[PDB]
Amino acid sequence: VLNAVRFYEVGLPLSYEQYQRLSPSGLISRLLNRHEYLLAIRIADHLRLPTDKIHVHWASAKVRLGSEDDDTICRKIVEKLSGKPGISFEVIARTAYEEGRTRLATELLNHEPRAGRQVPLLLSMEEDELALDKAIESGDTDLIYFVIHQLRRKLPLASFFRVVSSRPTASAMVEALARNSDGDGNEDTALLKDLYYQDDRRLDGASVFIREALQQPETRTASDKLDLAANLLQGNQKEHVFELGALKEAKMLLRMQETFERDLTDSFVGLSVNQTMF
Amino acid sequence: AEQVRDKARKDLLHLLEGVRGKKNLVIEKDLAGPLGVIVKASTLRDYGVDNFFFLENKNTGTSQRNIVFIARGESVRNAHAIAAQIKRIQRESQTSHDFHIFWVPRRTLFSDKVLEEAGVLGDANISELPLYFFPLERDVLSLELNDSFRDLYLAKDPTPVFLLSRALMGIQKKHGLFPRIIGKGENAKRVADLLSRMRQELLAGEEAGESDRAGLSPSTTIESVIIIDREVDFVTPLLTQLTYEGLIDEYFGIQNNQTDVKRKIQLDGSDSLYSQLRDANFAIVGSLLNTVARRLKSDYESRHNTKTTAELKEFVKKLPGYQAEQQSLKIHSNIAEEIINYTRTEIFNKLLEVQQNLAAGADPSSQFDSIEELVARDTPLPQVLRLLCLYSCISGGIKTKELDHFRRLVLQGYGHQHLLTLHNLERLQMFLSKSSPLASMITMSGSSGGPDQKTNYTYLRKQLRLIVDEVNEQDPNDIAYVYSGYAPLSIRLVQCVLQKQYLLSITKGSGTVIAAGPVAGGGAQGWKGFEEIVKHARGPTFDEIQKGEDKAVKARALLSGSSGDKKTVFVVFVGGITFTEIAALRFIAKQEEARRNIVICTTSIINGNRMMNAAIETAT
Amino acid sequence: DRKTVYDVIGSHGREEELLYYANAINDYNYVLSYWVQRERWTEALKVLKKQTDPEVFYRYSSVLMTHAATELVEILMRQSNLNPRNLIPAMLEYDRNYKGPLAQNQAVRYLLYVVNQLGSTDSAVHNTLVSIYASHPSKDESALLEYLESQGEEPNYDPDFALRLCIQHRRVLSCAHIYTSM
Repeated sequence: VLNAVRFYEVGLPLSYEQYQRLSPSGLISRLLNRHEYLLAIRIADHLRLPTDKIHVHWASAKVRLGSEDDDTICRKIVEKLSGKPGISFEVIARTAYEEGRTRLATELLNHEPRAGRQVPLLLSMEEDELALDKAIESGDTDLIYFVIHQLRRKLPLASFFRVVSSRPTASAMVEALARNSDGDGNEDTALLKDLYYQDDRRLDGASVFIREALQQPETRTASDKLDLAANLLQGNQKEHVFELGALKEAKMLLRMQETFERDLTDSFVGLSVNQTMF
Repeated sequence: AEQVRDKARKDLLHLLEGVRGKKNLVIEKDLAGPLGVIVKASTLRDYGVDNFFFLENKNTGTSQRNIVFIARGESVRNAHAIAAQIKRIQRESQTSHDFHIFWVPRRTLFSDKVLEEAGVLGDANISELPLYFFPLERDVLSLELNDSFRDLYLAKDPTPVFLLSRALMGIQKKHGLFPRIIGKGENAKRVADLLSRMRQELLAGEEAGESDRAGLSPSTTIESVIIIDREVDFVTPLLTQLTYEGLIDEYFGIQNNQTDVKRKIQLDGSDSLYSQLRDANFAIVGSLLNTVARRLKSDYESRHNTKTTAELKEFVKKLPGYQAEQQSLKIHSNIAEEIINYTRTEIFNKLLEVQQNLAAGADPSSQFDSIEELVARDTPLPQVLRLLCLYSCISGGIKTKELDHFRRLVLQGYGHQHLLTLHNLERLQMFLSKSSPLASMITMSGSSGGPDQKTNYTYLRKQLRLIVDEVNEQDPNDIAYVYSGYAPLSIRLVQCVLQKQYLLSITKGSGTVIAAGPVAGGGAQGWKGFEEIVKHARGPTFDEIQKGEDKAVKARALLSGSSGDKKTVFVVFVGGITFTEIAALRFIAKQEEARRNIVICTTSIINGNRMMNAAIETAT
Repeated sequence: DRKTVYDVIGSHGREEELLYYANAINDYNYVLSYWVQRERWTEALKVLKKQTDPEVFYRYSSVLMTHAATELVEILMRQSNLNPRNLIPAMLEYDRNYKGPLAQNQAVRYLLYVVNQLGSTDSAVHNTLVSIYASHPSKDESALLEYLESQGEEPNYDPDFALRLCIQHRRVLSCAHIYTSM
C-alpha cells in the first residue's frame, strides 16, 4: 500500500511512524477525499479493511460531482452496490435528495424492498404518492395509515384527498379512518363527503347519513337524516335507477308508520310493508 | 387448522405471563369471540386474571394492580376506549395501576399515537400480540374479520386483504413458502402480489440493516395456495343452504360455534352427531335425527338395564357420550322443528324451487309469484332478499321493466331501511341491472380482467357443470347437493385448480365444450386447460412460482405425495367464505383426502344472513 | 387412569386444569410437552428449579435458549454435581438460528459465564468453546482470542482446527494473533 501510493503519478509516501499514527481507515480516506476509488479498494484489500465505505463515498461523489443524468448515474451506482451487499442505498439516496437528484434517490430506494424503512424515508424526503405505494405493495396497514396521517396533516385537504384517490387502496383506508372519528359509530361526515366526491361514491355518502338516520332514535331523527342523505343522491339517474328512487320510497315508508302510531295507537314503526299489512 | 391453536395461545398467554401480580383483563367484544375459540376464561384465570371487562360498555375497576387490554389496532375505537378506561381507573385507583396493552401483530403508529395523546398512557406497556387465523374448526382457519365483507366491498377497504396476505405469510414463513401462488379476482391478485413482496421484505430486513435475513425456503409439506376473491362468484352467496349446518345458520346464525337458543353446549365437528349430520341435506336430516334417537335410545334407555358389571361396563364408558348425544339430540330436534315449520308451510321448499329454476336458466319472471308469497308470509329478511337478488345475477342483467317488480318486494320486505339495503347491494355488486354501464358479461377474449366486468354465468353454465340433476341428497357424488343441484361456481373455480381430474369432469358440460375434455385433462399445473373459463370470470388472473435453486426439488417432492405422506393445500377466500362454500370444500377435501390435506382459509366466515342484513345490523 | 384424563381434556381443550393435575401425578414428560406448546417462560424455570432432570434438561433447554439462555445457566449450575457438557453445547443450536452481531455477543457471554463458573478442564468443553468462539467471534475478535490465550495452549488442543476457523473469518490481521497464541 505504501508503494501503491508512492508512485509519481498518484501517491502520498508514508513512514512507519506516520503509518501507525494515521488510522488504518485513514489509508483509505486519504484517497476517497481525492475521489479515488480504484486505488482505495486496492489499499483496503491489502489491509483487509471494509470496502463498503469506499463504494458509498464513490456513489456520493457521482451524485454531487457528476455531470451525467440521474438515470445514467443511478444505474452505475446500483450495479456497483449490488455486488457489495451491505446497507448503502439509503445513504446514497439521502445524499441524492440533498443534492436535488430526487429521481436518482427514487431508483436507489427501489433496491431496499422493506417498506418499513422506505416509507419513512420517502416521507422524510417529502415525496408523496411513492410513500403510499411502498406501504401498499408491502401490505402494511400501519405504514399505509401512517402515510395517510402524514398526508392528512401536511396537505390542506384538497391535495390530501386527490393524492389518495390516485391510489384506491389508500382512499378506502382514508374512509376507514373517517368512518371512526370517535369510534363506535361516530363517523366524520366532513371527511367522508370529500373522499366520496373523489371516487364518485354518491350512494356511500347517502349511506353514511342513512346509518345515522337508523342508529339515531327511530322516526324522530330518521326523517331528518334521511332527508339529508337524499342530498347526496342528487346525481345522474343512469345506473343507479332504483337506488336513487328509493329515497322517495324511504320517506313514504316511514311516514305511513308514524301516521299509524298517531291514529291507531299501536305503533307500526320499524315494520316492513308486508308486516304492517299483516 | 387446529395446529395453529397452540401458536395463538402461545402469544396470548405469553404476554399475560409477562404481567406480574394479579391483573384485570379488558377484552374487545368483537375480538373476545375469536379469543374464546383459543383460550377459556379459566385458561386466563390460571395466569392471574381476576375480573373480565369490556371496552364497548366502558366496564372498569380498581380491584387489581395490573390492568391488561386486548384489542384490534385497525380502528381508533379501541385506542379511545382503552385510553378512556385508563383515565377513569387512574382517577379512582388507590394503587400503582400499571397498564398493559396488547395489539395486532404489528401495532400501528396511529394506535400508539392516539393512546399517547390521552396524556395518561405515558407509562403504558404496549406490545404486539400476533394472533391470526383462529382455529374456528378443525378444517377451517379464520382471521375472524367479521366486518371484512361489508367494508372490503362497500368502501373497497383493503384492510382484510393486507391482513390476509400477512396472516398467510405468518404460516408459510414457518411451514415453508408456497412453491406456487395462484388466484382469481382483484383482491385475490393483491394477496398473491403481497405475498411475493412480503418474501422480499424478509430478505430486505438484512439489506435494510434491521432483522436477520430469513432463508425463505419452499415448503416440503405444502403444495400450493389458491386465492379466490368474493367478487368472482356473486351468485352462490345468494342461495340458501340446504344442509343441516345451513339450517342452523339460515334460521339462527352460527358464530364462535356458540350461537343463540344455550351456551352450555358447543356445537362443532368434535360432536359425534354433528360430524354426521352437519353436512346432511334438510330433506334427509329429519330422518337422521330419528335414526340417532333410535340407536341412542337403544343404548341409553335400554340394553344396559339389569346388566352386571362384566357387560354393563360397555355402556358405562360410553354413557357420557350418550348423555352428550341426548343433550345434542334435543337441540338438533329443535332445529329440525324450525325447518319443519318452513317445509310444511311452503316456505323453505318454495325458495328452493326458485333457486333451482333460476339455476337451470328459467326466465326469472316466472319465479316472481313464488317470491311474492315468501314476502307475504313474513319470512326472514335475508331469505326474501336473496331471491330478489339472485334472479338478476343469474341472468346477467335484466331490463328495468322486470327489475322493478322484484325491487318493489325489496322495499316492501325491508321497510324504510330498504334504502340502505339497495345501496349496499349495488356497492357489494350483488344486484345487476341492464340499464347500468357496468352491465357487461365477459365475452371470449373480450379484453377481460377489468373491474367493470362481470362473470358470465350465462356462458359458464355451459362451460362448467353448474347445473346438476344427478344429486343424491343422502349419498351425494357432487358438491351440488348442498344446493340440490347448483354446483356453485366459486367451488368449481377451485376444484379445477386443486386436481386435473376435477378439471376434466367439471368442464365436461355442453356439446360445444366437451370437445376440450382432452385439453382440460392436461391441467396438471396452474390454470392450464382452464383458461377458457378463467378468462370469463371477473377480475385479473394471477400465476407465479417460488424462485430459488431448490424450487424444482420441493416441487417434485410435493407432486410425489401419497397416502403415507399427505401434502397440505391452502384454499383461500378473500372477503369471507359462506357456510355453503365450506361444506362444498369439505366434500371435495374428503375425496382428495387420500393424497392431500386441504384446509379452508378465510378472512372471515360469512353467515348466510350476514350479507343481506348489512342494512339491519349497521342500522341498529 | 391417567390416559383417560389426558384424552378427555384434549377433546375440549381445558389444558390449565390438566396441568395442575399433571403436577400432582408428576407426569414430567407431559408437563414439559405442554409448556413447549405455550412457551410460558415463568413456568419452565419453576419446574427446572424444582426437579431439573438433567437427562431431559438439555433437549428442553433447546427451546428456552432462544428467550434467555443466561437464566438457564444459573438454575442448572447450582444443581449439585453437574456434568459441564450439559450447558456448553446448547449454544451450537442457538447460533444456527441467528446471524446478527447482537446474537453473537450474547452467545459469547453465555459461554464465558458457563465455563468460568464450572472451572472445567474437560477437553470436550474446551474444544466446543474454541469452535464457537472462532466460528462466531462478533466484532471484537481480539478480546475473545485473548480470553482463550489467557487460559493457555491446551484448551485449543488441535492447532489446525483453531487456525482454520480463525483464518477463514479474517486473514493476516487475525492470523498473526492465533498463530502466536498456539
